[PDB]
Amino acid sequence: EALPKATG
Amino acid sequence: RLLDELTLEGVARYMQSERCRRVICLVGAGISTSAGIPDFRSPSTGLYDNLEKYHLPYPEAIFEISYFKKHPEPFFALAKELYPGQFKPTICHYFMRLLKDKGLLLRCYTQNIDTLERIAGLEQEDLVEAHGTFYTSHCVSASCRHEYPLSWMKEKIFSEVTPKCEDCQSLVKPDIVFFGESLPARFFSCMQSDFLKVDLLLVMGTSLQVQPFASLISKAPLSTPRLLINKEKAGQSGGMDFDSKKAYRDVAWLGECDQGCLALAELLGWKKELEDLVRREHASIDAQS
Ligand SMILES: *[C][C]N1=NN([C]2O[C]([C]OP([O])(=O)OP([O])(=O)O[C][C]3O[C](N4[C]=NC5=C4N=[C]N=C5[N])[C]([O])[C]3[O])[C]([O])[C]2[O])C([C][C][C][C][C][C][C][C][C][C][C][C])=[C]1
Ligand SMILES: [Zn+2]
Repeated sequence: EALPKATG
Repeated sequence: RLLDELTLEGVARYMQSERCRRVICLVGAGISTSAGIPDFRSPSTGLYDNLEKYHLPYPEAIFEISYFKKHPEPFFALAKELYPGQFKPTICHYFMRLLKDKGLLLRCYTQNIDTLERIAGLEQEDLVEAHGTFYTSHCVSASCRHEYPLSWMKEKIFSEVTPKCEDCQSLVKPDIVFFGESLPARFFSCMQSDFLKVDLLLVMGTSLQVQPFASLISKAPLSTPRLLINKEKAGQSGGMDFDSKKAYRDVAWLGECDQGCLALAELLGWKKELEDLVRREHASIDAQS
């Protein structure tokens, strides 16, 4: 649904 | 193996060979701490150890997009507290600028939003600002996207007025990729070609804990040497292998990024070039004050 997100 | 020895001097000799033509830098907050901009994980000085006052559910919530859209005031208070009096790039930024000037820099992938890469003279083509920038801001409404400059944002931040869009009254957010926001398409466009042709990875000032950025270290060919310049080891589990019996390509220079870039520049024959670059550019910045 979206491009990869910033995740910790 | 492409490195003759797992040292900074070996990396320098490799960079002077004709095999090393394309260098990718992967950088994080550590390359800007000497410029007065704190990092996140460092004890006492790091941002995650200095957020008890904002009374957050968890330290990263001040940087998570859903929390921001619910409660933006802590973020903008922290921004007022942290806004630097001067934007001066570091010796590490100017080392990357020297890589550009000598045609060795394929790309700098940065996690920083401070624009110091641009100020040091890296152009848009040279940069993957993987997590955006503070320089521009936008209304958060997807059907509005009114853009606001750093002057408008800074005025709203210091006047302690939460930035609101003049057209639809929505929140105005700096163009930072908050946690939970997707990285820009340019990241995924560049990586495809960049990591097939990279001859050297130079990782500087990052703990390599935030994804997908950290995974970049495993996109390089298995023969590509990887040099870490960082206060601590990072990226170990195709992770970093500095110390094992099978180590063949990963070098860790533990210390200050500025010191390691001075040492590598000197080993390459660039000591005076880097000194002159830093002096001239810091003088130009102090002049344009
Ligand atoms: C998702 C997206 N996002 N992201 N983010 C963030 O996160 C991350 C972080 O990481 P880094 O960068 O890597 O960092 P840390 O963790 O902290 O680490 C660091 C490192 O380094 C080192 N050091 C330090 N210092 C130094 C060093 N080394 C050498 N030398 C020196 N000097 C340490 O030890 C460690 O290891 C990334 O990715 C980022 O991006 C997010 C968030 C963001 C936020 C921003 C904003 C803030 C506020 C404002 C400011 C302003 C300024 C102008 C998201
Ligand atoms: Zn708007």
